[PDB]
Parts: sequence; C-alpha cells; structure tokens
Amino acid sequence: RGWIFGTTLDSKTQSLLIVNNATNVVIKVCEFQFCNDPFLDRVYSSANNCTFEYVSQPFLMDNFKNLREFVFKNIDGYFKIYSKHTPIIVEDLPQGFSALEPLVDLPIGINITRFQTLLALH
Amino acid sequence: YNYLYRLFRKSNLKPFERDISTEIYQAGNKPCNGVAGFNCYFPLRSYSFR
Ligand SMILES: *[C@@H]1O[C@H](CO)[C@@H](O[C@@H]2O[C@H](CO)[C@@H](O)[C@H](O)[C@H]2NC(C)=O)[C@H](O)[C@H]1NC(C)=O
Ligand SMILES: *[C@@H]1O[C@H](CO)[C@@H](O[C@@H]2O[C@H](CO)[C@@H](O)[C@H](O)[C@H]2NC(C)=O)[C@H](O)[C@H]1NC(C)=O
Repeated sequence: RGWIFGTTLDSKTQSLLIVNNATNVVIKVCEFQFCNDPFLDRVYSSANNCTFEYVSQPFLMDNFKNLREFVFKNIDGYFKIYSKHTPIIVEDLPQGFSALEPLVDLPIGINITRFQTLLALH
Repeated sequence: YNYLYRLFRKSNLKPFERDISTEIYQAGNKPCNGVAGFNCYFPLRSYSFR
C-alpha cells in the first residue's frame, strides 16, 4: 500500500511515510517510530516531529492483473511522484510501450538513501 | 536564546534541505560515542543576541 523512504529508517533522522488507504492517501514526514514488521490492520508508533502532511484521493483504482507503475524521484527537496495504472492480462513485465503522467510534487526536504516497501500480510 | 545555529558538520547542505538531526560531531580522528569531550561538539550552538 505504500513505502518508507529514508537514509537511516531508524527514527533518528527524518523518514517519510506513505499509504494507499482504500479511503485516501496520507503522506507525513515525521520522526516516525515503526515496528519490526509494520503493516496496516498501527504501522507506526509514537509519531514525533510531524512537519509535513498530505491527504487526497487515494492512488490505486481498479482476470487481468492490474499494473501500477511509479517513478519516485527527489530534487532539491521537491520529492516527485508519478502515477500510472494499467490492466495486464495475467510472471513478466509486459514488453510494450507507454508513458507516465505526473501526479504530485511535495516539498518534504529530507535526505533519502534507502527505501523499503510497506506490504500487507495477505 | 530562542534561536540557535550550526557551525560544524561533516558535509555541507543541499538546496532547500533543512538538516535537523541532533547528532554529536566528531572533529578528530577518534570517535565520540555520544559523549561530550575533545572533538565532541553538539551540532547546535546559541547566538547571544543583545
Ligand atoms: C522534535 O521533537 C523533540 C521533542 O521530543 C525535540 O526535542 C528537543 O527540542 C528542543 C527544541 O529547542 C531542543 O532544544 C532539545 O535539545 C531537543 N531535545 C531532544 C532530546 O531532542 C526536537 O527538537 C524536535 N525537532 C524538531 C526539528 O523540531
Ligand atoms: C545524505 O545521507 C547520505 C547517507 O549517509 C550521505 O552520504 C554519506 O555522506 C557521508 C558524509 O556525511 C560520507 O562519509 C559517506 O561516504 C556518504 N555515503 C553514504 C554512507 O551514503 C550524504 O552525504 C547525505 N547528504 C548530505 C547532503 O550530506
């Protein structure tokens, strides 16, 4: 449903938080404290230093496995996210061609070196 | 002293980047291990605006 981006991912320094809730999307750059295996039903704990937030319409809409492409890129604080959705008939990345519309840019202003995906158990 | 500032850091800053972490500074070949001392500078000092 989302990702965790950061250079430390250890609540010592800033680490953004993203989620595709069935109701919306929520991105907050706080000194979040997670657990060893964070998944939604509670993913975080003890939200500290909450400095930036964003909530809008959720990201992912709906035999064919749906493909969702994203380009996560950061320039001079402006973290750029691109959105794409495409149905795929039933693995292998589909050899073809398409483009990605931009979706949103946010001025988080953090140092990012690693990123870990937020996944659900089942 | 509501306002403070940084003067020592391992590397300079990035455009539109606000470095905020309170990490002890090592100015010498020896580490600091999170304890004040020689080559152990708290990253932030305060101005005496008088
Ligand atoms: C994040 O919140 C923490 C509180 O848990 C802040 O901690 C103190 O903040 C004051 C603000 O002037 C500092 O003087 C203290 O040295 C901080 N102490 C500790 C133990 O962190 C922290 O400053 C906040 N960070 C930001 C960027 O606002
Ligand atoms: C953002 O974080 C990265 C990861 O630590 C920094 O890259 C390191 O910088 C230190 C000096 O501060 C070097 O000693 C390391 O060799 C660098 N590589 C690593 C560990 O990734 C990067 O410098 C940080 N951004 C800025 C502007 O300093």
